[PDB]
Amino acid sequence: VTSYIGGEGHNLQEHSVILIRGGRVKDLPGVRYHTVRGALDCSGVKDRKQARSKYGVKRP
Amino acid sequence: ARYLGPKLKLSRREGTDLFLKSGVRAIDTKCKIEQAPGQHGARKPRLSDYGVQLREKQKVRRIYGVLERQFRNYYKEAARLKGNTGENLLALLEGRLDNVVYRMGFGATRAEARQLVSHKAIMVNGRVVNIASYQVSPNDVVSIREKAKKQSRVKAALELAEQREKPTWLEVDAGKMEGTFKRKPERSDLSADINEHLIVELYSK
Amino acid sequence: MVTIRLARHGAKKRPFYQVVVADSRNARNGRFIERVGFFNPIASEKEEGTRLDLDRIAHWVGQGATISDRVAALIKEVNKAA
Amino acid sequence: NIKSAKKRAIQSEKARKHNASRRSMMRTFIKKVYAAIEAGDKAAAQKAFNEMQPIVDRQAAKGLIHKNKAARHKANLTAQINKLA
Amino acid sequence: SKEKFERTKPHVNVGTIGHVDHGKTTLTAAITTVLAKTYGGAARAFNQIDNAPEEKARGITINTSHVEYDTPTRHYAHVDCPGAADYVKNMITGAAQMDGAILVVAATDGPMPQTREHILLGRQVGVPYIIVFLNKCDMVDDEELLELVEMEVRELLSQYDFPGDDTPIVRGSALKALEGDAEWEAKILELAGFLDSYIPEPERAIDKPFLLPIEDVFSISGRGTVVTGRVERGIIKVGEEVEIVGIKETQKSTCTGVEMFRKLLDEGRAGENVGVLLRGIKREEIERGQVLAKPGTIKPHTKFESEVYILSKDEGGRHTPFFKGYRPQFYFRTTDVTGTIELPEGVEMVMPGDNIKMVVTLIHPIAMDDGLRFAIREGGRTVGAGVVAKVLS
RNA sequence: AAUUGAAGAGUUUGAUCAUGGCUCAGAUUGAACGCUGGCGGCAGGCCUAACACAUGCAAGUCGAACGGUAACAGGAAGAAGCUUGCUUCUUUGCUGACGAGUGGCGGACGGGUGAGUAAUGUCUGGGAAACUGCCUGAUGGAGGGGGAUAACUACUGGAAACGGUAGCUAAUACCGCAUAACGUCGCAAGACCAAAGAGGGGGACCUUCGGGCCUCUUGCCAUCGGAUGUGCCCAGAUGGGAUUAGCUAGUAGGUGGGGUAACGGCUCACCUAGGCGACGAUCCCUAGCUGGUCUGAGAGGAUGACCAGCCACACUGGAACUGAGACACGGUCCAGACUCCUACGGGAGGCAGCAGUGGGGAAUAUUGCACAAUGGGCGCAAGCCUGAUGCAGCCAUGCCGCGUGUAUGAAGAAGGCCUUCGGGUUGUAAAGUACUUUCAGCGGGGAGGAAGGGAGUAAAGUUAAUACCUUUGCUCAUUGACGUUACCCGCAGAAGAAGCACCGGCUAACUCCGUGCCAGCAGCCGCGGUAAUACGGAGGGUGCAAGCGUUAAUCGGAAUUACUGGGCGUAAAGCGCACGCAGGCGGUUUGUUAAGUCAGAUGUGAAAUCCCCGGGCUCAACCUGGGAACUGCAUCUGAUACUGGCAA
RNA sequence: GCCCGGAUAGCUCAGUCGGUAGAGCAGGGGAUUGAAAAUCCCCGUGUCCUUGGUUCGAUUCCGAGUCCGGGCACCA
Ligand SMILES: Nc1nc2c(ncn2[C@@H]2O[C@H](COP(=O)(O)OP(=O)(O)OP(=O)(O)O)[C@@H](O)[C@H]2O)c(=O)[nH]1
Ligand SMILES: [Mg+2]
Ligand SMILES: [Mg+2]
Ligand SMILES: [Mg+2]
Ligand SMILES: [Mg+2]
Ligand SMILES: [Mg+2]
Ligand SMILES: [Mg+2]
Ligand SMILES: [Mg+2]
Ligand SMILES: [Mg+2]
Ligand SMILES: [Mg+2]
Ligand SMILES: [Mg+2]
Ligand SMILES: [Mg+2]
Ligand SMILES: [Mg+2]
Ligand SMILES: [Mg+2]
Ligand SMILES: [Mg+2]
Ligand SMILES: [Mg+2]
Ligand SMILES: [Mg+2]
Ligand SMILES: [Mg+2]
Ligand SMILES: [Mg+2]
Ligand SMILES: [Mg+2]
Ligand SMILES: [Mg+2]
Ligand SMILES: [Mg+2]
Ligand SMILES: [Mg+2]
Ligand SMILES: [Mg+2]
Ligand SMILES: [Mg+2]
Ligand SMILES: [Mg+2]
Ligand SMILES: [Mg+2]
Ligand SMILES: [Mg+2]
Ligand SMILES: [Mg+2]
Ligand SMILES: [Mg+2]
Ligand SMILES: [Mg+2]
Ligand SMILES: [Mg+2]
Ligand SMILES: [Mg+2]
Ligand SMILES: [Mg+2]
Ligand SMILES: [Mg+2]
Ligand SMILES: [Mg+2]
Ligand SMILES: [Mg+2]
Ligand SMILES: [Mg+2]
Ligand SMILES: [Mg+2]
Ligand SMILES: [Mg+2]
Ligand SMILES: [Mg+2]
Ligand SMILES: [Mg+2]
Ligand SMILES: [Mg+2]
Ligand SMILES: [Mg+2]
Ligand SMILES: [Mg+2]
Ligand SMILES: [Mg+2]
Ligand SMILES: [Mg+2]
Ligand SMILES: [Mg+2]
Ligand SMILES: [Mg+2]
Ligand SMILES: [Mg+2]
Ligand SMILES: [Mg+2]
Ligand SMILES: [Mg+2]
Ligand SMILES: [Mg+2]
Ligand SMILES: [Mg+2]
Ligand SMILES: [Mg+2]
Ligand SMILES: [Mg+2]
Ligand SMILES: [Mg+2]
Ligand SMILES: [Mg+2]
Ligand SMILES: [Mg+2]
Ligand SMILES: [Mg+2]
Ligand SMILES: [Mg+2]
Ligand SMILES: [Mg+2]
Ligand SMILES: [Mg+2]
Ligand SMILES: [Mg+2]
Ligand SMILES: [Mg+2]
Ligand SMILES: [Mg+2]
Ligand SMILES: [Mg+2]
Ligand SMILES: [Mg+2]
Ligand SMILES: [Mg+2]
Ligand SMILES: [Mg+2]
Ligand SMILES: [Mg+2]
Ligand SMILES: [Mg+2]
Ligand SMILES: [Mg+2]
Ligand SMILES: [Mg+2]
Ligand SMILES: [Mg+2]
Ligand SMILES: [Mg+2]
Ligand SMILES: [Mg+2]
Ligand SMILES: [Mg+2]
Ligand SMILES: [Mg+2]
Ligand SMILES: [Mg+2]
Ligand SMILES: [Mg+2]
Ligand SMILES: [Mg+2]
Ligand SMILES: [Mg+2]
Ligand SMILES: [Mg+2]
Ligand SMILES: [Mg+2]
Ligand SMILES: [Mg+2]
Ligand SMILES: [Mg+2]
Ligand SMILES: [Mg+2]
Ligand SMILES: [Mg+2]
Ligand SMILES: [Mg+2]
Ligand SMILES: [Mg+2]
Ligand SMILES: [Mg+2]
Ligand SMILES: [Mg+2]
Repeated sequence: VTSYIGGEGHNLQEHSVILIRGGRVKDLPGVRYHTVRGALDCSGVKDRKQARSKYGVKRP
Repeated sequence: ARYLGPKLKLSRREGTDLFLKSGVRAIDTKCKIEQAPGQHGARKPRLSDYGVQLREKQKVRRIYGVLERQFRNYYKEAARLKGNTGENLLALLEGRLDNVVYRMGFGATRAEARQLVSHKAIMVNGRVVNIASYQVSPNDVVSIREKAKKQSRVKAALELAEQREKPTWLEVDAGKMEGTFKRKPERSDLSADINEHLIVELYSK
Repeated sequence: MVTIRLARHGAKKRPFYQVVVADSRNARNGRFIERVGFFNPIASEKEEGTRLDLDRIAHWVGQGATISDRVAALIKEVNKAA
Repeated sequence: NIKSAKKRAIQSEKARKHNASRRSMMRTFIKKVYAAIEAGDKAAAQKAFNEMQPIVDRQAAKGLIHKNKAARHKANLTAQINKLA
Repeated sequence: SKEKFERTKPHVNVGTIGHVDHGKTTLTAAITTVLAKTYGGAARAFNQIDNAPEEKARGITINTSHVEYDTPTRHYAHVDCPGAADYVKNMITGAAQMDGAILVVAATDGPMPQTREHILLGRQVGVPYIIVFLNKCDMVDDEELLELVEMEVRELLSQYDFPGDDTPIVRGSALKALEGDAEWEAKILELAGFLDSYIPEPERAIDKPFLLPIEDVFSISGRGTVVTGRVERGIIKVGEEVEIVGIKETQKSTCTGVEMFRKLLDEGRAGENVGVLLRGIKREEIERGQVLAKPGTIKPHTKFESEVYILSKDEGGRHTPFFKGYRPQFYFRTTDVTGTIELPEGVEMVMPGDNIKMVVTLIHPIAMDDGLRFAIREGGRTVGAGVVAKVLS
């Protein structure tokens, strides 16, 4: 499958083990899944204060 | 469990007096009431059909100090029971212990009456009770134990009950701080302002 | 072997024994032919506490069925004329 | 096995030697009647029948043979004798 | 796992030290057989120490293989480090636990390059005492030539900060004492006397809170994941909560069982080498390098000030300066980790053989306190030791 | 005292009304994930590999089955040392007890899991040809001998598991003999069929002093019983596919022999060439079924984790044996695969019992304590056994309760944010003065779950008997895993105790900076091209709050499979047109008719779950009493308009 | 625990056996446009995976790491 990687900036490169959730993008033709951030090897996006359950970031 | 925040802000959002920050002082007039919910208080709401229903539910919640998970279970009980669903909701809200203790006068505010119930001060039919949501059936005798009786957060608050409307359905001795819950609360006695019709709509869908 | 015995229903730390006529091989809360009242050891001096239908015991014991250690005490408790 | 109730294995083996000896004994005395049947009088068959009649009931009462089986074995075999001979 | 290990006699963590193909596995194997027969310990053999396809096709020690033998006075727990150039990291984990060492020199060859590097590594980590054992002897039947090697070993120790002449240099073969020769059996029983006499009873920490650095992880088929290591301080009890802290993140757990060389323990105290079993943790997530602390005490950090003492050519280190951006290996308790150096204000360069403070930013988080020490290494050679000044994180 | 129930919105267009998909609001889950976490109460907690297993642990039990005092601990006739009762010690069922092993009865239940199975199964309702251990009603008997045969020696085989030979010995194990009948067979006359004693106490008589004899208790075999079981049979109901149309040879039926507890192609022997199939056989895929659960106004739709009934399976394939009952989870015998052991000859074992492991995985727990209660196994009882159970731990995984202060408090302080720089706003928020002490922390009082069992004592039964035995009062000494229990009292003191989504519309809630079709958002429409309410941050707000969102899953809204409840001129949709077999439907009058139909009656519709009213945990989840409900189903008796038959 | 392999500008790749890094595509700036494309005029836009050593000088010579790739084992 193809999975859309959300947020600004990511850790993925070639391999890396990643958790995948459901959710189409409605933009790229065919990409029908979302790569979950925080889970396993895809770490959280740097400096996201608002909305951090999505994007897997902790408190300051 | 509770709000535990700016109380008098919640009165400005709805507009009407919710009896939150009442206390020993009679009237507030010390908050710019009505026309300042938040920062953008000069704005005026258009307010849709969902709005008017939601604001009515949100008002009746914050007056009695109940959260939506607990409130939704109060609605389901009213749907089961016979008669008018609207009048049953307010009957169940009035039947709480923290609300009955507030109407007696043993507690200047409702948050005071809630904490006074919680701290093993309130007794009822000889049994000590710590739950605000204790469903008070008719023909009861709520009272304060001799430890908490005649302390300096009750006698001052009981003088406010002279100024208050004083409901018909209950009686107070005001000698040995003793109470007597006589019968159930009727619709026509209390309220005479807050709407029951709009809240029954919201949950039916 | 058909036996009149307690089934043990109810919550944790607050038991409620359904006295019941069932086969011995069958489980504690397994099958039964029919119940015959109940027992509760946490009633106190109040309205209700224990029940036992004396007519149904005369049917099963008269035919052939054992009475367990606790149910033997409940037939003594209700009495004949005391 | 990992149990001291294996006594039943060596008890059942000691049983089935005893059981199958009397089991086979029974069904030869029955076959001895079937030898007389085909070509024989009510005499060769009857003498053979009167030998197996006591033994089959003693087996039936023991519990090896179930008395209904014995009730067939007399009845269904007497029907051979009485009809033909 | 059956017999309960009764706490009789003081525990002493011992290990051998030496050059490659120079006597070590044979020395330990001789100590195992000799002490079994006379004093009445457990038997064992040379085959059980070093094993697997990798340590036979070549015939060398790669992993740290341990032994447990007993004497009348004390109880010992031996460690055989690999002794070779490529496997110096897992050597340090065995050497870190060691209190009293058994250095091995050979009367044929004498001192070798790695015999110097081993002793240079030991002092910076933590090896107070040391004993020499000349492990060949019989290969040269001559009184004059053998005693010339004894003189050379005193020079190695005395040069690199030790007693030197006071250290007991015992002599004798391992192979002859292994099979059973009356004259050579008794000469290794003399080495057992020097282990008791020279090395004192080590002072343990049975007061300050519980800690346990992991030297190597195991996976027992039945019970779960087990972690071996010396209890550096405090005490463990079967049932207590144990917060795992170190590389990756920070996990909660409970001590299922403590053991000492396949024997049960209730109170595994400080000093002794024990294998702790964990509650519901896998072999993958727990890594070699992490620590088992008591909940709330220690906290993981990846940034710290430390008064590092860099060495020059005289002691054994670098011979050139270096600007910020330099990334050597830091050996804290057991395992290595890389970290960039950030120098203070008004310090342009760091010359060799100087005392300075520096902020070091590690790539992984490792647990640390004010008072801990380490030994820096880079390019197959040492750099310099230090001590932690302040926590930053 | 038992039903008071049905909402819409966005989205094709320049706009409109249709048609029609798509999306959203609500419920729910065995859920996971991300961000966060204080407690208590009751529930739950491998959905994937029925993939593989180390370790411990899940079924034993009686001396009331009889020798044996084989071991062990006491006593007693007697002995030897010497501190002549202090110690050595041989005999003794007279007690306590208790064997590698022979018997009796249990292991087939209780637990676990859904691999198979689309009908052999399951559900509902009937049925004739059956057996049913212990429990238990009744009527009689309960005669007398035999051989062995394990223990136990001996001599021996072996590493072990585990034998072998030759002797001795008991019985409720085993076998004949008399003795039998409403038991069995035959048309009848007849023939035939069974057993076991143990256990406590004792007056007379009788003692070869073995005891006979009485007596109670239990215990024993024959039969008609009872109940609970279990076996079988038929009817309907019980998924999807016709891009699966013909299948079937013991196949379908007979007569005869055998076999089964019992009927039957269950099985041989002829005889006969039928039986199933468009009201779906065969074949293929998928699947444990049901009570129920979720959802729905209901009809339905989905589903069958947990609690409970039935079936099926127990490393894979197969078979029988022992038993009343198994073709047997922790039995036997074979083969296979796969791990262990070995002295290389040969032998072990089965976690889809409880814990735990690795592995698979998005993902699910302690290698705990207890028999104190509740049944379960054997027991006269005393007890003993139990990962059935009852607790405890772990896990916000659910459902629910209480927390996280409470009044007063204007200088409308300070700091942040906006600005028309006048001020507004964050905000009675905060700081102070008056006052509590739920729950956490500490120390004391302290129930209720425990009913009984043990000894002794008087009476009533029982007997020759004030003795034992059976029953009933009645005194004493006690029996608790949970347990620092539930609960109560005091102690100190604001003390320990709040997040995380969203803020263009649907949908409650606004500005300012940063970025400039870039970076990014999103459930739909869509936002971003230098003044962004949609992106990122900031302050403010909204809704939820110890939970909140995201993901997946089912119904709902969807009258978007429409029976209730849609359509088919042009939007998707009338075969190109006839003839016509099965199939559906049928003008009209008078009969009868009891199939539809309706009406009543009876039993059944397991219990829980649901709904109504009560009772109990301080309240609620939770538990629980009663009733209705279980919309049905089968038969029985009617009504006879309408439907159908045969009629005129 | 150890054996090996892999990494060159925003992406896809030449380069070397010591002389100070290229190719194509992309992207940025200016004129046009509300903003782009094309059209016209100018720009490598590089920690040679990171970091030390042998050298006057290293992507290219030699160590030590990083994460990832695949291989082999130990079993308190
Ligand atoms: N003749 C003799 N040979 C010896 C002696 N000690 C050791 N050896 C030899 O050295 C070999 C053992 O080498 P080890 O020292 O065990 O090798 P290693 O384990 O790589 O050594 P480390 O690197 O120190 O771990 C044996 O094969 C012996 O033949 C001795 O005393 N006499
Ligand atoms: Mg709540
Ligand atoms: Mg149960
Ligand atoms: Mg019983
Ligand atoms: Mg046995
Ligand atoms: Mg046989
Ligand atoms: Mg024969
Ligand atoms: Mg034969
Ligand atoms: Mg024969
Ligand atoms: Mg028998
Ligand atoms: Mg070695
Ligand atoms: Mg070599
Ligand atoms: Mg439209
Ligand atoms: Mg448009
Ligand atoms: Mg096993
Ligand atoms: Mg056990
Ligand atoms: Mg046991
Ligand atoms: Mg036993
Ligand atoms: Mg026993
Ligand atoms: Mg018998
Ligand atoms: Mg079963
Ligand atoms: Mg279970
Ligand atoms: Mg399970
Ligand atoms: Mg289960
Ligand atoms: Mg019958
Ligand atoms: Mg029997
Ligand atoms: Mg006899
Ligand atoms: Mg006899
Ligand atoms: Mg004879
Ligand atoms: Mg003889
Ligand atoms: Mg004889
Ligand atoms: Mg002979
Ligand atoms: Mg004899
Ligand atoms: Mg017998
Ligand atoms: Mg008859
Ligand atoms: Mg007859
Ligand atoms: Mg007659
Ligand atoms: Mg007759
Ligand atoms: Mg007899
Ligand atoms: Mg008995
Ligand atoms: Mg009896
Ligand atoms: Mg009997
Ligand atoms: Mg035909
Ligand atoms: Mg509907
Ligand atoms: Mg399950
Ligand atoms: Mg059946
Ligand atoms: Mg089998
Ligand atoms: Mg049989
Ligand atoms: Mg079976
Ligand atoms: Mg098993
Ligand atoms: Mg079994
Ligand atoms: Mg067999
Ligand atoms: Mg298990
Ligand atoms: Mg596991
Ligand atoms: Mg016990
Ligand atoms: Mg019994
Ligand atoms: Mg009994
Ligand atoms: Mg006794
Ligand atoms: Mg057991
Ligand atoms: Mg146990
Ligand atoms: Mg009891
Ligand atoms: Mg957003
Ligand atoms: Mg802007
Ligand atoms: Mg936003
Ligand atoms: Mg529908
Ligand atoms: Mg339509
Ligand atoms: Mg239409
Ligand atoms: Mg058209
Ligand atoms: Mg058309
Ligand atoms: Mg046409
Ligand atoms: Mg057609
Ligand atoms: Mg036509
Ligand atoms: Mg036509
Ligand atoms: Mg037709
Ligand atoms: Mg017709
Ligand atoms: Mg008609
Ligand atoms: Mg009629
Ligand atoms: Mg009817
Ligand atoms: Mg039934
Ligand atoms: Mg029911
Ligand atoms: Mg209910
Ligand atoms: Mg009920
Ligand atoms: Mg009921
Ligand atoms: Mg009833
Ligand atoms: Mg019907
Ligand atoms: Mg019917
Ligand atoms: Mg009539
Ligand atoms: Mg008529
Ligand atoms: Mg008609
Ligand atoms: Mg322009
Ligand atoms: Mg512009
Ligand atoms: Mg372009
Ligand atoms: Mg361009």
